[PDB]
Amino acid sequence: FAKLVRPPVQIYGIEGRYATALYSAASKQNKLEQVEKELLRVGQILKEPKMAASLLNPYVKRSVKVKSLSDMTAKEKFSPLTSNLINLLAENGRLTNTPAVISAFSTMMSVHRGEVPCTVTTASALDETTLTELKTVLKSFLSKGQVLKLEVKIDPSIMGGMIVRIG
Amino acid sequence: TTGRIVAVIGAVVDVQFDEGLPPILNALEVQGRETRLVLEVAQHLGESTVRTIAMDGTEGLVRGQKVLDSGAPIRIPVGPETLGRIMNVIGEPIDERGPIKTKQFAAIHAEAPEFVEMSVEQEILVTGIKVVDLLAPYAKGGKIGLFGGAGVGKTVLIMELINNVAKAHGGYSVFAGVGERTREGNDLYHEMIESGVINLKDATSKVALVYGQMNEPPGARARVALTGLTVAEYFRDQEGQDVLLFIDNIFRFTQAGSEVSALLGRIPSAVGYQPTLATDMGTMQERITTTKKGSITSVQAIYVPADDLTDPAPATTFAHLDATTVLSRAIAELGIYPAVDPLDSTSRIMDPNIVGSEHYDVARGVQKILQDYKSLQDIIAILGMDELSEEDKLTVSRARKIQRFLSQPFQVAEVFTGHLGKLVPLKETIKGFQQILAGEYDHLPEQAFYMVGPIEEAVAKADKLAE
Amino acid sequence: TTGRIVAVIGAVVDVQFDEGLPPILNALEVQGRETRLVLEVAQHLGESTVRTIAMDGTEGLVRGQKVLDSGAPIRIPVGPETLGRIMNVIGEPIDERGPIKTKQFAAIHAEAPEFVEMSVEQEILVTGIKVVDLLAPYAKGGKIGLFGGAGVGKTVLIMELINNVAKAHGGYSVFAGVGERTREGNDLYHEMIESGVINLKDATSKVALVYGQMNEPPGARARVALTGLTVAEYFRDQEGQDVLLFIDNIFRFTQAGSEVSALLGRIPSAVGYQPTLATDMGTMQERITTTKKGSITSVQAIYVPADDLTDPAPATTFAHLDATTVLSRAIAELGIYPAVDPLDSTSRIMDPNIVGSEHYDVARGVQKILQDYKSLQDIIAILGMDELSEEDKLTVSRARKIQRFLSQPFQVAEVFTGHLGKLVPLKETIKGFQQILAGEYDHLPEQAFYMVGPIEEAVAKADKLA
Amino acid sequence: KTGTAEVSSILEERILGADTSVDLEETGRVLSIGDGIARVHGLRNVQAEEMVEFSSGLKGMSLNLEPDNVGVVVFGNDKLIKEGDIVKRTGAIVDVPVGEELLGRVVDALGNAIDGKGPIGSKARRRVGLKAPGIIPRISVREPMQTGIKAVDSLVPIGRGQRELIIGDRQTGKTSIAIDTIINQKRFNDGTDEKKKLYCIYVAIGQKRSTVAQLVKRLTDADAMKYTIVVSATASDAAPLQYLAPYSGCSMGEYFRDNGKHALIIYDDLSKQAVAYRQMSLLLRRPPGREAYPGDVFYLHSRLLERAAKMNDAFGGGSLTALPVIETQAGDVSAYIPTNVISITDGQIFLETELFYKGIRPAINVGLSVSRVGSAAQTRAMKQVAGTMKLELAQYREVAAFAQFGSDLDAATQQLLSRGVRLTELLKQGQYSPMAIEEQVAVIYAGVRGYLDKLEPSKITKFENAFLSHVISQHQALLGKIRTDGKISEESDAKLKEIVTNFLAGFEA
Amino acid sequence: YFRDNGKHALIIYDDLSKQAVAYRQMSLLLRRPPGREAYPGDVFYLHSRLLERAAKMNDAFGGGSLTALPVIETQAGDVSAYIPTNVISITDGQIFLETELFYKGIRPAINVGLSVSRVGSAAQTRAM
Repeated sequence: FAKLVRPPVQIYGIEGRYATALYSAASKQNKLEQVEKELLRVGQILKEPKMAASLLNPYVKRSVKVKSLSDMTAKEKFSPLTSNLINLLAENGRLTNTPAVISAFSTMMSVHRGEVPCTVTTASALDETTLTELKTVLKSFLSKGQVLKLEVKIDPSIMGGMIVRIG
Repeated sequence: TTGRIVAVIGAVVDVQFDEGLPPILNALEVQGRETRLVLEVAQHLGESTVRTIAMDGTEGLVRGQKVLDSGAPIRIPVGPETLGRIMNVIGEPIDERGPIKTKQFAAIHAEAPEFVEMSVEQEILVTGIKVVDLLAPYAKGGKIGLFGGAGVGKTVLIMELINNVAKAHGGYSVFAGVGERTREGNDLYHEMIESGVINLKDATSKVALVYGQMNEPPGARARVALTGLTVAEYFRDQEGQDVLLFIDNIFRFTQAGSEVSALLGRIPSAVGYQPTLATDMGTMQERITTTKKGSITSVQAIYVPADDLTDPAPATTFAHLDATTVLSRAIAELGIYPAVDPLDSTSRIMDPNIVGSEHYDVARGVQKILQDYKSLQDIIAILGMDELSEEDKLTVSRARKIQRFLSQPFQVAEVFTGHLGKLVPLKETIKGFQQILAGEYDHLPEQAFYMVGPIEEAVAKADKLAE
Repeated sequence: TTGRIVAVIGAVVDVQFDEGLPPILNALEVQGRETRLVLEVAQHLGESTVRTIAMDGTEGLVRGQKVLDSGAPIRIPVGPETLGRIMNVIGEPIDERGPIKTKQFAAIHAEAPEFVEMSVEQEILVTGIKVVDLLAPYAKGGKIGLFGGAGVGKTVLIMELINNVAKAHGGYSVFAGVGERTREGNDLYHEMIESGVINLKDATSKVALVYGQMNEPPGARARVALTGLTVAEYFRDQEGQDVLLFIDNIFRFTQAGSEVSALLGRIPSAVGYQPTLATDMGTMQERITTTKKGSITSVQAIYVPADDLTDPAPATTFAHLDATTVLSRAIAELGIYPAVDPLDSTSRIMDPNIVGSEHYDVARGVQKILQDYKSLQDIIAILGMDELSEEDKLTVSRARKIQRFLSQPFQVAEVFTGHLGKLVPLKETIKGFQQILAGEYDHLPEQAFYMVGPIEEAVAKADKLA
Repeated sequence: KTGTAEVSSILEERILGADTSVDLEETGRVLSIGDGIARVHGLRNVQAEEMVEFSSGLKGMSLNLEPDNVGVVVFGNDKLIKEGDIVKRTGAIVDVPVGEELLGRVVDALGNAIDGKGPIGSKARRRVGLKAPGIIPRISVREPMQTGIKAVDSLVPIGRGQRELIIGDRQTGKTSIAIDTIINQKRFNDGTDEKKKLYCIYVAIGQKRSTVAQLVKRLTDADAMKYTIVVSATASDAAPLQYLAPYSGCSMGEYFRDNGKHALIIYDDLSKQAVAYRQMSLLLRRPPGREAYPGDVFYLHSRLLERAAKMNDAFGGGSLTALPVIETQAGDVSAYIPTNVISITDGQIFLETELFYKGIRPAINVGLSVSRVGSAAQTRAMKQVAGTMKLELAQYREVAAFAQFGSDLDAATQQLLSRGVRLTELLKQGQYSPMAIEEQVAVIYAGVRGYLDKLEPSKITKFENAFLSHVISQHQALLGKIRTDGKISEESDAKLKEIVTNFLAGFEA
Repeated sequence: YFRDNGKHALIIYDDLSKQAVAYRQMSLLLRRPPGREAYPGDVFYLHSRLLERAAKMNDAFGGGSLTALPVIETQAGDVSAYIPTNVISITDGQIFLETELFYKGIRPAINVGLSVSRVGSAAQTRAM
């Protein structure tokens, strides 16, 4: 057994169970950002076909997938151990899943713990702070060109039906 | 250790503790659950999660909610203080008469005695209801199964039974009303109150009551069974006694076991029954016995699933049963109280090797004859009477006398009987039946033998009816 | 190619080859498993992993371990020198008279022979068992499905047939002890030895014994069928012979299969079965043939699972049958040997041309009366027989007599019965039943009819009874 | 992706590069535990069929070595353990300690005592995994063999090696039936030689401790217990334990066999095993099949039972006579295991239980009871009376058939019924009443020679005792002889008759 | 091919019972679930459709016909059986034959009472 690091995000299983591993891995040593970043970099460095979807053939087998993606951490220069967990997604086919696993991981720094608004809100963007919708108040109360095709129009809708909804 | 609700799919609460996952069975207490939320760990599901069963009804819960493990299985009050008190499963006074002052707690699991402790040869538990004892000579520690027409004063009999032995021989009784109708436990309750067997002025009402009525989780209701066991274990070992464990219904328990299984994701075998139906049974039944310290004689009320008993479980159950109470509404209908089915309420233990050979013979002779009379009714039914021998007549009458002699007045139900019940010292009983069999009274009215207590008293009643 | 034990989950040995995969059914030899441990490639699981089945025990075996493909499926020695030697499935003594030498091999799969190759005609062979002959006489090259009994009857029956046959027919035989009860084969062995049909001074018995005992893993048992099948095809065609294929009991194979499909993590079927229950069977049965280069007549013990034939599996089985002996345990209980379901004890080629019409008609009559009677017991039971026209009562009686007369006791089980062994030439038979049908005899008791060979003896017995 | 361990601590170091590592090769950590099936991660270099040992000291068997974990069936309880737990190999498959100083001992299946005479005096261990012998090793059962239940021995003529089903419903002393059987062997064990003796292994499966307690006590009392192992996995028993017990027995009986000995294992009762095993399968999610049972329960039983045999001399001549028990539900025998067992076993003893209950002791359904085996299993002596008797009973039963009318038949048959009744009395033999054979054939002889057919049935038995006591006193001589000859002699017969007449004369008329 | 090519075709399907078995098997092997009796049910659709392909047409189609004589072989007369039930729901009759008659020697051995084509009794023959 081990220390179990459940930092906000956390995929709540669902194949960032590695992420949860790695949240405790990351957290151990706090190579948090490094690896967080490793992962970004990696992220498309992999995710493009470029040797990578070729290597994401099934048909190439971990005979040497273990010897070329893995040895793409070798092929790359990342891997402070970040390949090793690759080599696991490697069997565990999670490579195709990874962005999201990274997402969950990241989000970014304190960004690790974001938030985007909704109900009557129009607004897109994360929240890194403690108490909030101070900032959101001051986020709206920033610009005023603004959208409502970036979220809620309270307009068609909220109460646009309601009177109707009474009759 | 605290765990977090990770999943609630019904009362399967999957809890993730990032903190120790103790052994299975551990009662966990949910933090944030203002009514006692026992979770019994059911699985260590793996990856910091355990599968639990709420032993209670769920609501309000949030995924993540904090649960603090009680670090042991469910522990319950054990001790005298239960006698004349109604506890629920968790032990909590569903007497609703404030708490019960115990100190001795027990985790409700317990085990089968380990082999050496086996008092190797059981010995008759004396029912003292002549007939009862006779035809089913129970074994101290024995499992008695009760097949039976409900509420005949089923309960009356039971009450009476408790009375008859557990008073007489100072034993104790447990009634674990499992899955029962709250109403029926209620009815009973007062009925005991009424009987005085429950005394409210004494919590040494010869029965401790535990009820786990049909409204708890099946397992929970099921576990009320363990609870009762745990208590009875207290009285046997600790109180050195013959505890009587009156159980209603072991079936309902059974169903309950099976009920969780599915949900437990199990493949619960035949009839849907838990595959572990047997193990459940075994382990509990094996908990029941006669220790050297005493007896837990288990009197198990038996609901007739599918009006059948070959329903694998009862079928199995038979293995555990050793004395069978088939109650006869027919005998009742004849006004005969005892209303027992005689020739089916039997005890395996019945032997001459065992339970006296005399007793035995008398019994077998009796059974035989009772059956023989039984035959003759059929004959006579069609053939009138005294188209046949007077030996048949004699026997008929004797049988009938014996029959009547089986009828045993009843002791609190002066209200029903207009008589007072009586208890019968064994030997005179054996003797008793033999004597009638020996037809040594053949000039006394049989109606005398009706609602007789011990055979002398039957002689006494004989006299009075003989004017 | 060589494989790694990657998982042994039961005797499903999951092997990962880090080399080419050969086809499925390539036999893999567990290295370190001198005790010839064939694992049969079953699946290409993907990623050069195969699912295999061990046919021999699995213990000690670590995951990792090395298995070597023989580059082919199970190939086993084949050759006549086996005729009077017992080979296990892997074509190896269990005669234990050391090993037999054969210099011909076969992979235990033969394939369905093209249609044209068939001896497209098969013709009444006989057993001397009245009942059998009557209802279901042999043909020539046909597979008979033998249902029912233990060897209170069934197993007995087979044997008895054997008793007449290898001898009487020059019957070249294969005995396939399928999921065999070793013991009986042991007994048998000595008997065979005794009998000299297994003659050991010349391993040219009428019969090669293959025993594929229960004790083997399912996989082993499952595969012996193919094997035996292979042998007989060799023996038929190659060795020219009039093969008899004794299977006892193909059911136990079936049983092995079902378990296996399951174990293969695959869907079995309804009742636990297999989807391919049929196709393996079908294909096996289709491997079986009497081409023209001899005959494989199968005498198929088919243990009616739980004695329910309704059971789709047997239901299927029937398709492959061309003559059947369907017993009646029901009858058997009545003491009876031979005890049959008469109304499906067959040779499909039941015909007044094929069988003579005398037989035929008699048979149709018999089937009729007995059936009618069959209607009637039920009635009688729900009544008495009294109401029921006395003539019928007569026929009923006769029917029992016919029954009793069908009852045929055997030599080998004079031993058991305390009652003489019998075999009956057909004509005397036709006559027999025909006479009872003529009902003149009627006056004479059932028990006269019971357990006889010719009715004549029964006539004798009747008098003697009187 | 989703197997598991992807959010364990498994991955959690494998991330980092597997960091710090030990076994998972020879020990494993309980990946998950539930159902007494410890999915144990690791153990990876484990055998096949390894018995493992738990951190809680409990046993398990590594049945399923899956590519990721070992599904280890636990011979125990996980209320006594928890997750991640170290499973340490024993390195070894299942063997059981085996030893004959277990004769005079009651053990649990693990081979540990439950006799509480401390440790086993066993020093050997022996595979429970042991193989069934070969064809040739086995050799035919020329032996007779007894139960002391005359009726049984007679009509079921028995040999040593033999697989024979004890079949009937409900404790009739179902177990009693077995008990007497055992008791009789005592004299043989008080007799001589390994083959003129049988070592009893009473594998008690699912049989609640209470059952045992008495029972063992009985054995104690008889102290035939001395040549007896009782392998007991009672009702309580963890299913693999319950399951295991026969296999355990399987090692032990073959042992004896292999120590030349003629052993008797009473597999008591496979019904309970089967249930468990099926259950076990199912708990593994491994299927059922027909009747909820997965089909290699047949294999089970084969596997188990094939190991019971009568060997030739090269093979120590050995025997393990297997007396399996199945208790029927109601003669429900398409009931897979009955089906199985019938075909496996080399006859079966059907009891018509009602009769028992009607009082018949013995209560056999003889008609169904069978030894196809038959003749090899019997003495000429017996053959002479019994041979005939069975047959005669065949008629008695046959004529018991047509009891609608009654004995208003011909005398023979009227007699057959009467005689039959008589024979019944003779075949009724009290429980706890095993006899030696010569007396038995003797006692049968009279009645079968029709002598007792004067008597009213009750006096047959009465006679029999009385007669017994008579010969016991006097003609003890003759018993000596009969025992000697293994046949009944003309003389002996004549004398017997004569005895009989005297006895009879002594008896009343 | 014939039918529509005016001709009158006869197909004897001997036997769909076996067909279903195969198909189902095939399905199951696809892991694609069964249905009743382990049979998935669109073997009905399959067959129904198959049998829907049998027809008697008009003249534009050459009067075209394909007459279908499916055979389903009962197992212990188990009409109940899925496929039999199926077919029953599809059919334009069924001819039940009973063995018993066959055994009587009664050959044809028909179970006439059950044997039916209602529809057939206008596609017949004045003579008859």
